[PDB]
Amino acid sequence: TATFHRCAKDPWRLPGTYVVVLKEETHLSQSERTARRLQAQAARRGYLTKILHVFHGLLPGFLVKMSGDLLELALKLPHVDYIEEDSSVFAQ
Amino acid sequence: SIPWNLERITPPRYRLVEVYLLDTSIQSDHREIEGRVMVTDFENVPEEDASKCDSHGTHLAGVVSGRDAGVAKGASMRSLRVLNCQGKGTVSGTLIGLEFIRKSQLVQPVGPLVVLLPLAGGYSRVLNAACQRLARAGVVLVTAAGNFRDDACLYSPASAPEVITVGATNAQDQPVTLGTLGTNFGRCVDLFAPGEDIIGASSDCSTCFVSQSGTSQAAAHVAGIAAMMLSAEPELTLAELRQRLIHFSAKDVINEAWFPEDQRVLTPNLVAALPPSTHGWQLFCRTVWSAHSGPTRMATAIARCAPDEELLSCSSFSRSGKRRGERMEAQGGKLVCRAHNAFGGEGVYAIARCCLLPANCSVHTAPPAASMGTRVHCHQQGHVLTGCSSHWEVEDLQPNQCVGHREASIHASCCHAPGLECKVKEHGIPQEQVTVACEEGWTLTGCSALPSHVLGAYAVDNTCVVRSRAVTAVAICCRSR
Ligand SMILES: COc1cc2c(cc1Oc1ccc(C(=O)O)c(F)c1)[C@@](C)(CC(=O)Nc1nccs1)NCC2
Repeated sequence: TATFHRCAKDPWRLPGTYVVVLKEETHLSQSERTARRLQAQAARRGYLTKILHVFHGLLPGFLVKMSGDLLELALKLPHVDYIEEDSSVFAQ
Repeated sequence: SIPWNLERITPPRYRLVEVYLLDTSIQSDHREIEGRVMVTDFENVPEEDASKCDSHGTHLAGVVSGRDAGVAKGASMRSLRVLNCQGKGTVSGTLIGLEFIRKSQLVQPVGPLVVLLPLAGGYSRVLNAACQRLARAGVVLVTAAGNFRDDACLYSPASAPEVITVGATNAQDQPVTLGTLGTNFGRCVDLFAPGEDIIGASSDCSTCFVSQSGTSQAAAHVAGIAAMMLSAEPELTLAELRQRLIHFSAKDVINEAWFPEDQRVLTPNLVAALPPSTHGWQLFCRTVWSAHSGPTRMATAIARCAPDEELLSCSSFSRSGKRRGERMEAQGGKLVCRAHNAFGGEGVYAIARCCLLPANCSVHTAPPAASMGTRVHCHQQGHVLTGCSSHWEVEDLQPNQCVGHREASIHASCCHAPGLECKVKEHGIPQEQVTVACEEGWTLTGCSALPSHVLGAYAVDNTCVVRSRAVTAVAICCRSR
């Protein structure tokens, strides 16, 4: 049921960095456990990952620096609502 | 002596809020803003590939609150850096910035908050969801429509339904267009505001000034207006503030020849202005357009009103005229406006009239009937008819009463509003466009065509527009007693 999204404007995409968005009522403790579970599952497959930030206050989830190869795995993690590849914003 | 843009937002009769800015670094010592801007210097910027670095943010803090060239002179501001020296940021950095604002509020609650987001990226599900969460928490978000001469619905945060999205106009009330760049437009734009040749604080020196252009400058004018409207009336919900910004704007001053043909009608022809006074009850309505249904032979379009607004009418439109009308239907204890496409496509729009009516409304429906056509009425005493809708299944063809074609279902929006007086104004001519307008002081609640082939109908401010390939435009006009 979890889906993946990337920016439609190809030069603005930032592959390698993803915002993992969890289901509405996910507690911060669960977001941290899901980020650690991703890191351990990735390590067992030979992938290095970096949890840059854990979100709470607006939306539950986290920001992860990792190879896109791990996306099918990350989409299977518990509480995952969707995953978005990072993208650029500009002064207007 | 007065910058043109400050005169432009001054209305024809005239006499506690914090503004958060998510932009580049700023020159907090500038005389325009010194002592009134708190630099949090929360930093989340991508690597670059000081007067140049702080140019954008310093000019915008000046547009909002500058002592001499600001909209809301002396307003308190807080700035967060999310854009690098070249004005580039990330969606993730923007999310962290928005989250930091929410955390700051939880730790030290203050009064109403206006968040100015003078930036844009491509449509982002996560950035729009974060704007939604922050608005649901009670914060007002004002965003730049974008400078890409494109539909603002394709950019974020511009496309987030819960924000106020602002387009840019010049001294001639024309959309700003500078080369390959120019203001964004479309149904996701709430209104326009001065966005060309805007004088403001220059970070080159503490007393220096520079003229800049963009939807960022346009959005800073609306953030300044919103901060002042919220200071005078701090209980305003977001829906009440958006309705007031629309109501107090200069109407039909933008030449829409500049926009692509299909975008002209969808784009609000509004230039922001301050209200004539700081502060009985009046009827506020606005038009909400859905996204296009698609090409599908069975395609439908859905238009809904923002939280704490009432849907008073529903119309539909198709450039080809190949449609099966529309219907008002209850969903999650709220009325929605659903429009149906027909065989030959290419799709349709559902157009709702969304009003502030704190009154009990309902839908009265009659299925197809008979030479007398299909009819339904608000039978109950003290009830006002606010809108008529009609839909048909078949591929091809009195006061408080709606009339439809014999092969079509008819829907009536019926409201128990004792403080409201309503009249139905009709205008029929034997023509590609027929219009009928409510008189001054009256608010258009409903717009429809009398049941030869019409493309559709839509309300433009307080004018009902009926487009055809006689033909009668029918307007329902209401006012507070
Ligand atoms: C993606 O669509 C839109 C983006 C923006 C805007 C309007 C949009 O149109 C919509 C939005 C939502 C629905 C729905 O069904 O919930 C709908 F039918 C139409 C406005 C003009 C603000 C506004 O009106 N927001 C609303 N919220 C609720 C109703 S209107 N500026 C910001 C971006």
